[PDB]
Amino acid sequence: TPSQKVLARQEKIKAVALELFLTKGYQETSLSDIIKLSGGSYSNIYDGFKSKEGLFFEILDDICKKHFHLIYSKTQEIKNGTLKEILTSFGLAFIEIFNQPEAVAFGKIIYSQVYDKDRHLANWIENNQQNFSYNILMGFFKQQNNSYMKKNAEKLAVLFCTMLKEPYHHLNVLINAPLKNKKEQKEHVEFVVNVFLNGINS
Amino acid sequence: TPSQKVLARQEKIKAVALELFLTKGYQETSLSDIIKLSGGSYSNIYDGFKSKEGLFFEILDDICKKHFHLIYSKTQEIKNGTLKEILTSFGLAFIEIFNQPEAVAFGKIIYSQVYDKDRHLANWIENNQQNFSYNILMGFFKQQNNSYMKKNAEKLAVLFCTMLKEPYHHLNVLINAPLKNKKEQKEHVEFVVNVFLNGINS
Ligand SMILES: C[C@H](CCC(=O)O)[C@H]1CC[C@H]2[C@@H]3[C@H](O)C[C@@H]4C[C@H](O)CC[C@]4(C)[C@H]3C[C@H](O)[C@]12C
Ligand SMILES: C[C@H](CCC(=O)O)[C@H]1CC[C@H]2[C@@H]3[C@H](O)C[C@@H]4C[C@H](O)CC[C@]4(C)[C@H]3C[C@H](O)[C@]12C
Repeated sequence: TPSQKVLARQEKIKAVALELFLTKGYQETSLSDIIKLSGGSYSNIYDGFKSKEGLFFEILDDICKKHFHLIYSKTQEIKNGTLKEILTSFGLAFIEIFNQPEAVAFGKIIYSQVYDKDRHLANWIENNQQNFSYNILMGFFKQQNNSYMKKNAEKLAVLFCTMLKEPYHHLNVLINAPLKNKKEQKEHVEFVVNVFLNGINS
Repeated sequence: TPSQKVLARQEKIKAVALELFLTKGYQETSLSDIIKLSGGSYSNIYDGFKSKEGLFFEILDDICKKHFHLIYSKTQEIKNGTLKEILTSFGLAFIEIFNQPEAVAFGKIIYSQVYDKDRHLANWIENNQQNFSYNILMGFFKQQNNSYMKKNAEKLAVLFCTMLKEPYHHLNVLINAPLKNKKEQKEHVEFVVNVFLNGINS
């Protein structure tokens, strides 16, 4: 199929882009470095492949989509779970994701685009909020026969993942603070789930 | 006093550095631009004034020190306050600080040093943790005759300020998400203090 070939060729470009980004550095790599190694899989690529920034955000699209589905499964294997249970399930899969070197490496790239006058980053975030994993958490909140949990469901989902994630990711990205190993992950999820569900008065 | 003159001259350098950073841009400004406008208040300045990065972190030192004392006062004007009260007091002063354009502007500068091979940023954080406002919160936690609150006091202080601050500051800095006005600040502090003290089961 010609369409399979198109998608194969795009996959080649992105893989090249990522190899460069990881190897040469995002800042050091230009679009032309990418085109040169893409060879004859890149003539002109019209499907948003018009820049280094766009290639990066194409790659980020994929990664976001896979994190989402991985985290969905973890929660899906829940049998009438308590709120505690599904929060803990989600917590563990979410926190594990942000404790891979991958997440910090992409983190650095994003932080470095703080002064980019192009704002591909703003467009990317604006244009795929639906693809973010907090939406999974939002969905359960609404299914709680609790009026506080349903009216605030988005805000609660964001709160919880923030408690799990920060300021650690931030410090990982900015100064290369060490990642959490698995024990520490579990520890922090339990710590956070308790406060979130129960408050510190207890 | 010769010592007063020294400190005056340093204050001139930093003010010049900041004016440049704000006006020309941190990335566009070099040390020599700073020295040129510093004129005869900068011959050679030996007290860590050896680079653009160091000047920035000198300025950040001051700002951090003032945020700390402002937030201390707010909590100091508390008469045997409940945990709710002093958390709310602290919340309001902390959240207000991060909703000034200043905080976002400095935020951007820091994010842009993500690839700096010099790591002045890591040294700065490592070398003045004591000066961070979360220490104020840590202090009250230990004065609670609660064993959970004292053993975890640092972790709880960091948690709370994180709930107040993120992911908003992050989005302010990365994509220029709008700041919170005062109503929204108060709203968010109350929202957060409730969950923190009481959990979502209620
Ligand atoms: C997964 C992805 C990039 C890969 C990573 O660095 O690991 C991260 C980086 C920046 C993140 C976004 C923002 O920086 C932070 C926001 C936090 C809230 O949970 C909403 C999602 C939120 C809008 C994030 C969604 C997503 O997880 C992002 C896009
Ligand atoms: C106030 C100061 C810079 C000014 C700002 O951008 O407004 C901010 C920027 C980065 C912040 C630091 C980190 O990025 C985040 C950390 C969060 C925890 O509360 C510990 C303090 C913590 C280590 C922060 C302390 C402080 O408030 C910093 C240094």
